[PDB]
Amino acid sequence: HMTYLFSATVNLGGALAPIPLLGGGTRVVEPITGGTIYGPGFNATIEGGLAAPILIKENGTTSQLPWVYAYGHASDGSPFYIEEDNTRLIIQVGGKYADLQKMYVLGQPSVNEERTVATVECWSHHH
Ligand SMILES: C/C=C(C)/C=C/C=C(\C)c1cc(O)cc(=O)o1
Repeated sequence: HMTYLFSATVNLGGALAPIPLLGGGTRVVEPITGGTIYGPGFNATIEGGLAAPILIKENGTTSQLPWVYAYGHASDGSPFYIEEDNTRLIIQVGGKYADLQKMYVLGQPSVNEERTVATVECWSHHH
C-alpha cells in the first residue's frame, strides 16, 4: 500500500524578498545550492534548482503552495530532475532508479526556522 523511498536534505541559499502578487499573495524565491537524497529507493546528489512557494491567505489562514524544481545526479551517475507541486513529487531519472517515473510519489517537506535547510520524506502510494 505505501513504501518509503527516500529522504532529502536540501541546502537553501539567500532567498529573495517576497514578491507581491495581484490579489494579495506573495511569491518567495529560494535558490537551492545543494543537498543529498538518501534511502532504499533513491540516492542522489542535488546540484541546483529553486523553490518558489506561493503564500496566499484564504479565510484568515495562510496556505503555502509549494513549487520546487531541482536537479542533480543519482548515485549511478544518471542526471535527474524533480518537480514538486502532502505534495506530489515527479522524479525523472534513467539508469538504476528509472522505475521512479512509474510511481506516484508524495513528500512531506519541512524547513528549519532560519530557512537554510529543507528536509522531506518521500514515499510511493500504490494508489
Ligand atoms: C526531492 C525533494 C526536494 C528536493 C524538495 C525540496 C523542497 C523545498 C526546497 C521546499 C521549500 C519550501 O519553502 C517549501 C517546500 O515545500 O519545499
